[PDB]
Amino acid sequence: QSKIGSLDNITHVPGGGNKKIETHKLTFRENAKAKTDHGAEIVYKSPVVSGDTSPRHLSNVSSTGSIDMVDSPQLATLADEVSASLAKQG
Amino acid sequence: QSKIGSLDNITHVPGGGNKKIETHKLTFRENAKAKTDHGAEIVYKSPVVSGDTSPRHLSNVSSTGSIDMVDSPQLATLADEVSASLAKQG
Amino acid sequence: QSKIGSLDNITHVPGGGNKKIETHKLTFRENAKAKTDHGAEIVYKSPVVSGDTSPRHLSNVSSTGSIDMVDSPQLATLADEVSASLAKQG
Amino acid sequence: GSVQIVYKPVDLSKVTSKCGSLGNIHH
Amino acid sequence: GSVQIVYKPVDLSKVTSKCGSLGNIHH
Amino acid sequence: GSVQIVYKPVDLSKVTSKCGSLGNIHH
Repeated sequence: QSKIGSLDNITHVPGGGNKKIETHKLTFRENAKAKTDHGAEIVYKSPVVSGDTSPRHLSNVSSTGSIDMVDSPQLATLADEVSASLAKQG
Repeated sequence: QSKIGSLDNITHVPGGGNKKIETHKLTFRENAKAKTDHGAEIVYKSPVVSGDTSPRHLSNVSSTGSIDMVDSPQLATLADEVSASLAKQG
Repeated sequence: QSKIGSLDNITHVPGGGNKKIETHKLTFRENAKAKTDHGAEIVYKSPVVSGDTSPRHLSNVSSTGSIDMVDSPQLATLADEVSASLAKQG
Repeated sequence: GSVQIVYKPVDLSKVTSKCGSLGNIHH
Repeated sequence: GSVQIVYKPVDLSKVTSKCGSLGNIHH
Repeated sequence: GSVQIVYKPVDLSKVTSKCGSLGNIHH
């Protein structure tokens, strides 16, 4: 057994004239799992460059008025650029 | 027996004329694991480079008015550039 | 013993004219574990470089008015650049 | 006149052999 | 004449042999 | 008249031989 007579995730507002009354629940079990095993290989963002490269006069901008991140976690495995706002060259 | 007559994540508001009454529950069990085992290999963001590179006059701006992070943790394994706002070159 | 009739995470507001009544629980078990075992290997941000590299006149800027981090811990393993606002080159 | 000789080869040999499950017994 | 020789070979051998599970018994 | 020789080879050999589980018995 696990849960019986339980009160788990509730808003109860018998009153009047209230505003923005809120209740949040998030559960994360076993997310963002990598398993690489026996004789496997992962090759990630590691190119082989023998050619010559001349990137010039590049401009990159990320701008925002505001970022609100409410109850929004970031879980990352073998990832890189996990974000709310991104501006990217190459 | 995990829970029984139990009251967990609850707002109760019989009062009146109130504002911004909030209740939050986050649980994080075993997230963002990386297991690597036996003969396995991960090669990550490590190029082999033999050609010449000549990046010039590159400009990169990340800007904001504000960042409000609430109830939003960051959990990262073999990750790299995990963020709210991001600007990236090369 | 641990729980029967338990009360875990609650706002009770029977009074009137209140504002900003808040209640938070975050819990974190066994997150961001990395395990490397037997004959395995991880190569991470450690390139092999024999080309010539001549970066010139590079500008990088990270700017904000304010950063609020409430109930937002950072849990990093074999990560690197975990942050709120991020400007990166190379 | 001018002479420039660039010699920069790359060689990336990998061998990964008996990393499986071999001859193991279960009961 | 004027001379430059630039000699920078790169060689990245790896060998991994019996790094698995071999002949183990479970009972 | 000028001569420049720049000799910078790179060798990164690795060998890993018996780092698995071998010949163990569980009872």
